[PDB]
Amino acid sequence: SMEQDIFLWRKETGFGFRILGGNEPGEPIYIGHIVPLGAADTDGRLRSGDELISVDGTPVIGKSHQLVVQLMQQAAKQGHVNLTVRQTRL
Repeated sequence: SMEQDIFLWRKETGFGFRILGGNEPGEPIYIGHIVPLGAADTDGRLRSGDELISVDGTPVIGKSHQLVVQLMQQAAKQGHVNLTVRQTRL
């Protein structure tokens, strides 16, 4: 894999992706379910299984999903997000 930045404008339906892991610090955080026809799906770049490493410049590596909860709460509020993910070369 390799690190990629993915900026998404929020839609009325949201960003359209779920998260897995980071249940405790040190447990890796991954992109889970991507909502069909949602913002992430339509953009096309984000994939389930991509490892999340930062949100809007804030590193989430080794951190709790609770930090991501906070970061995505703000991402909702501002109506956009910039995700750094490790992605599979296709």
